[PDB]
Amino acid sequence: SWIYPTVILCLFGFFSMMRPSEPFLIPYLSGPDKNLTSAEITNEIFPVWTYSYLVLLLPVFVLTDYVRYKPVIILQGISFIITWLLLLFGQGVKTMQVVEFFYGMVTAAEVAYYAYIYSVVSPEHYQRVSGYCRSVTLAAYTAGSVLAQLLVSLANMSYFYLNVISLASVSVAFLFSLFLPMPKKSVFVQWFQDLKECYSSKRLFYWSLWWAFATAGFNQVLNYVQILWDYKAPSQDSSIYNGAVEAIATFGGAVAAFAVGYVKVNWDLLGELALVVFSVVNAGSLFLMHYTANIWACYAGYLIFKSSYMLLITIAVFQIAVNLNVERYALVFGINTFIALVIQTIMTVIVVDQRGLNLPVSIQFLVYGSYFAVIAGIFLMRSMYIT
Ligand SMILES: Cc1cnc(Nc2ccc(OCCN3CCCC3)cc2)nc1Nc1cccc(S(=O)(=O)NC(C)(C)C)c1
Repeated sequence: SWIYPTVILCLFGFFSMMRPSEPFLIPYLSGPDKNLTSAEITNEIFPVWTYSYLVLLLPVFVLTDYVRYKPVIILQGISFIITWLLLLFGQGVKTMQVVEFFYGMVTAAEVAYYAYIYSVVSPEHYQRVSGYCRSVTLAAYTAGSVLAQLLVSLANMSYFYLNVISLASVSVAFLFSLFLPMPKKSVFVQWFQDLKECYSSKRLFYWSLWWAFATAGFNQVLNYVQILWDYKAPSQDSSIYNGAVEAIATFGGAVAAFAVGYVKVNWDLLGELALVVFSVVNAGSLFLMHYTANIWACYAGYLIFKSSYMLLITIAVFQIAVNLNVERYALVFGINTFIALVIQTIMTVIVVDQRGLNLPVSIQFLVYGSYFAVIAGIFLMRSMYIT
């Protein structure tokens, strides 16, 4: 039944995201072992991830369905071993740009990871599995963060051994990906015409329109929420309080994702109302983050925002999967992720890039809340227009 592929994919997505080195990547990179600097990390290393993410998304979303979703998952596994082997034994900027290239491979193939299970189970489970998948990944993340925040503070574990544990985790995920069951088989304008037949599905260009625009703002909030927290209450101890909050904000999101899989609720006839309710919830949380000068209220707002967004994106992925009616599971997921990344890049050029408006983080989250309020009102007025 659905149990075996779902369990194997959940194990892969757990051990491939249970990465203790993620919260402490910068202290690892800028430190006594790697010996990098904050200039070479944010200007010569980090943008390589974005560039590699866009271009590797290009073949990822074109060719994933054709190769039946397993080799890209296996390619993600091999990229995990290469990325962390180079992180473990890499020196100089040149090697870390290769690390960023392979992490772009990993992040692009996450799209294949999310679509493989849809390619392998019956549509009747497409809801349950959906939540489970998202849930375990988020769970993995918080576990990793916890296994970080515990170890470094209760075993004096150097970041080198954190990355060793991370490599051990992602290598076992490679073995789990090796055991994934293989899904069964089945000019330029023609492809586009097929795309025209793929995005014409019922309520799938609408959920796609939410996915393309909402997750761009979500990634912007993810990137700059740490800066907002540092601006709100600049303290030397916040390093142990920021990530932990995210460790309890991702976990809550996991629960929200687990809400989609577990409960049996007809989403087809209620997905629009849930979409508008949780979109205005995201907007209200983001305005709650910006307006209140209290770090605890801001933490609660971030938790609410992350949980509601994770619930909404789980619903979006499930609703796209059921309504797709074509095998191009990763084509829609990949194109949605690529468009979301393009929108996020354009917005980060406009709002925070020094060549644009150069808005500080005080107004950064006001702009993000306004962006999400526009998303909600566009989607809320659509429901009224239909009725
Ligand atoms: C293991 C690893 C390898 N290479 C990188 N390169 C990289 C590091 C930071 C990046 O963010 C872009 C720059 N922004 C960072 C903050 C302000 C600007 C983009 C790419 N990051 C890595 N870790 C990492 C850094 C940020 C987010 C994540 S995540 O997968 O867990 N995604 C989040 C949910 C945390 C947003 C993981």
